[PDB]
Amino acid sequence: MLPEFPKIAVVAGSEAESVFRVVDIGTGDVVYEGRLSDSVYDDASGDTVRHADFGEWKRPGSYSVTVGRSSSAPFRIGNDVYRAPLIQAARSYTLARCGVAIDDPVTGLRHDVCHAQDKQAMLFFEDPFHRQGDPIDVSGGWHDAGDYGKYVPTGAVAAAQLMLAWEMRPELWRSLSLSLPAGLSEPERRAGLPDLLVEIKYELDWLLRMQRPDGAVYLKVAGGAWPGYIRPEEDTADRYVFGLSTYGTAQFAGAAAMGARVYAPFLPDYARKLLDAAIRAQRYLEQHPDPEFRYDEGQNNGSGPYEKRTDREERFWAAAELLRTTDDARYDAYIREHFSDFLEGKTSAVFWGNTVLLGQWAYVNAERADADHKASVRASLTAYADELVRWASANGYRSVLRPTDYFWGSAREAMGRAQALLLADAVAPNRAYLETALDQAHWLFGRNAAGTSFMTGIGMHSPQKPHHRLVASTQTLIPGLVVGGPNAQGGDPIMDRLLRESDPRVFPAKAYVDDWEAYSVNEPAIDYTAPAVFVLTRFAEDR
Ligand SMILES: [Zn+2]
Repeated sequence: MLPEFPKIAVVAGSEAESVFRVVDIGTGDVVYEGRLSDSVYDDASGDTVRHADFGEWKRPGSYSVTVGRSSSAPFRIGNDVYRAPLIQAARSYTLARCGVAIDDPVTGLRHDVCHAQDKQAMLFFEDPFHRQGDPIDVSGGWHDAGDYGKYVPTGAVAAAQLMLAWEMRPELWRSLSLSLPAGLSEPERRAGLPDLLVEIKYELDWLLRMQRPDGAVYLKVAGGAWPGYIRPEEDTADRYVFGLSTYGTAQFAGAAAMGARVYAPFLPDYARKLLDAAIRAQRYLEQHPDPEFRYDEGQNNGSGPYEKRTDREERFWAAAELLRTTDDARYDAYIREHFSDFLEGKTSAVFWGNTVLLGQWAYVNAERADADHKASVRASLTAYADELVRWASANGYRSVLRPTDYFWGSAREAMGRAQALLLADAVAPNRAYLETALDQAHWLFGRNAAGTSFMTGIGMHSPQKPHHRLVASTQTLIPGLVVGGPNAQGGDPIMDRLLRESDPRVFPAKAYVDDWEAYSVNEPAIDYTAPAVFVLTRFAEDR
């Protein structure tokens, strides 16, 4: 943890104790003694929780908290503590690349070129531009999660979140090396593009390939069956382009419009290419105002559904990001005509099924947005942030999750909520927003009822058997990956059995197991890691 921020140790049990000691491990000296807070029952975990507050101790070092007979694992106080996990999480995207060979000396991850057949992936249906079965080059991009499919909604939202991390602290990222393996992104590296932007461009390049001539965007690339726990270069079965959706077309437009702004200082032609693509997508959407989600039978036989049959929050993001990037006030008129509700409220954490906050963030940073409506959107952000602070401040684990929030992707949700707190802090600075955001990083790294980090490679306990075909087939730790997190609703055979057989029933915050097949809680995905990168950006030391 950081010298200038709050410092609590959360203790489950230990009801009979009254005091704690913070001990410097190098000297054995007690640097701080205090009284424990009162024990309070935590609904989501079933734990009775108290905490040791030593925030006023600011000296860097390695320490342990003693309570009664027990002493915590060593932990650090230091300004530099979040730089390493930020770097690991960001470079994990490089290690997820598809269509290239990877030989990474940092982790030892090695694989041959994978999914070369994506250069001729077959369209699963007939459309005005391709006969069914016709090949399209949709190579490149990132493998989505523990599988090797590539999906526009999560690709666009993850890329956007990473670009917002760039925009939060460009000077941090200009001097941050991701130790890109040999052979990767050679033209971009020769041009001196910052490593984070090199990596994001690999995904944007792929997203561009998913757009068809009329501006609409296909849904995903995958096979007709799920591969086993095999290296990606062994997944030789035919690959297809599946689906067509307006919500994904709009997310593509948002990501491309954001990329146009982000890349313009570096690559004027590429930035223009992104902006023109974003506008073709927006024009498709304006001419096709009703939502579409195409479903052909079999398209989910080897890949996830990522189904949304409405699209308002994503159309709003597309228009608002275009407003921000282009300064064309016609987008403000369009937004005020169709999306006035999102200018007055409805803030919610970013995820692939709801990008309202990406749109609100774009709007409040748009020079040509109406000033009174920008004020309204700032108030929507602060109302949501204030709610998160209220929840976390009264929660024994300082968590922004409620008992009913332990659904698939809860760890993403915790970090998406932290992201929202940081965006609120940007428009209306408030130390409570910063501190509560940082509390979700403490939670993510293991200060939680499950007793484990949900980011690989970090924490006394962390996921060692993530549902991840590359990790499993190569037996190589890839640090920095965020797994779904505790999920009391089930969805895989391991969790389904645990939840149905347990008596007493499992408490939602503990509905997690570290097993290869527990994909409803233990699978990492690009859109889980992305908000973690964003949040850690704020707290990482520059140099
Ligand atoms: Zn691949």
